[PDB]
Amino acid sequence: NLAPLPPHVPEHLVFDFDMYNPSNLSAGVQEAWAVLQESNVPDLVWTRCNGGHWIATRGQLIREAYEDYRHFSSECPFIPREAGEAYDFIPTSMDPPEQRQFRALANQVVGMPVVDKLENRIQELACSLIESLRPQGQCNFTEDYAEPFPIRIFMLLAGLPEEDIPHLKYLTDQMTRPDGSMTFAEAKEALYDYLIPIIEQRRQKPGTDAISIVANGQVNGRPITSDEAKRMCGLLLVGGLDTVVNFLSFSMEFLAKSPEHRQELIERPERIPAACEELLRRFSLVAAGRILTSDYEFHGVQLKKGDQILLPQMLSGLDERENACPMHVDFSRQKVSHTTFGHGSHLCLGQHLARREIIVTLKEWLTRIPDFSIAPGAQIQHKSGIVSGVQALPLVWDPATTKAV
Ligand code: HEM
Ligand SMILES: CC1(C)[C@@H]2CC[C@@]1(C)C(=O)C2
Ligand SMILES: [K+]
Repeated sequence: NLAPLPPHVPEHLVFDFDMYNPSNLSAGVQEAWAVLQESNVPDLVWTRCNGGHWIATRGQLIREAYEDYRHFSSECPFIPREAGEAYDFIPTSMDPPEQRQFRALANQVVGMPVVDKLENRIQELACSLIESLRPQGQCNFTEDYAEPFPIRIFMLLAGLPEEDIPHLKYLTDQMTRPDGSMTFAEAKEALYDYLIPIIEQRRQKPGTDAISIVANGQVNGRPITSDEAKRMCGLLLVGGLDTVVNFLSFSMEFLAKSPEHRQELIERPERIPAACEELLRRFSLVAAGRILTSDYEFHGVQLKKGDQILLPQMLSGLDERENACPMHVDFSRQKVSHTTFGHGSHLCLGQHLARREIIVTLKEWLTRIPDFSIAPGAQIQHKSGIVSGVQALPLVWDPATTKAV
């Protein structure tokens, strides 16, 4: 369970936080992680859980370390070590300088130009899914919307059949919130087993889908290899199937529990983009990290080459030193500070797609189902990992209070 303490780590920095099962999980996952920001907890701690690793607990350190790729490398970006070692996606397992040439290609398939004209289809799917639920007066939000909306958009973009979703979603989840049945390496290899033949098919016969574009792409003017294409497409699948999917459920759970915030967005719909940003701060959900490239003293702590450091994207915006009353949701917050989409050279490329999906969801849901609540007697359970989420979100409403557009 707890790994032996390395010789260079002092006892007074030991805080045995378990990122895959944090002790305060029942309070909400963000709340469970925020225990690391109680006043008695140092800026940088060592946990003996999950093989042993550092955790930066404050936005200042998280930001600094994400900027300093020379000391803090993306070569091994996940805890536990076996996962970070097996992780070879592109561009996320690379540091500058080599990383950068791959970002332009990834931008061609998930960047703003692609969003801007997926626009209509995103809007259409949100409206159709929500209208189908509306007269029922209930739904299981995770399965009925949070999954199918972003995942079907991604499968469309990638030119992949919707009947492949259960398999691909299972595999993706083993990389972020493993159930124990597969190691990271096994889940990754299964994803590659799916992708390799499709990549060769689309290098032989190119389409207009994201996989064809990556597979036939150029990287700073030279052809991408089949291997590189596979390593990029693996990442695109995880972003498509396990990011927005979880975030929408945190947001909708909050709106179900806060009628005042629902009413604010109904009355002042122009605030929806700002609300999206504030929700991205409050219900931030990613916790990746880096590996030390050399011995390095950082904020008075001796780190050794090979040490892993968890740098939770989630924590920066929850830090009271970045945002006053950080657990409070304020759509009028003037400077919404967060690192929800990362920081430094690996800033999320999917963020424009994510914001569109969020904003469309908020607008189109509140237009049709302005009044809803958590199902009677339900206690909402979160789950923690590289990406955190919501296990189930049963919602109810009176259909008489809804509106078919
Ligand atoms: C709420 C939704 C999302 C969040 C919170 C999120 C978060 C992040 C974070 C924290 C990173 C940086 C990881 C690191 O520094 O090691 C990242 C990178 C990336 N994300 Fe997102 N992501 C989201 C949605 C998406 C989607 C929908 C896609 C595409 C379908 C996507 C594609 C990417 C790509 C390609 C990178 C790699 C950038 C690089 O390594 O240079 N993301 N994301
Ligand atoms: C940390 C991430 C959210 C980012 C996009 C998908 C993800 C799980 C990665 O492997 C990089
Ligand atoms: K690796």
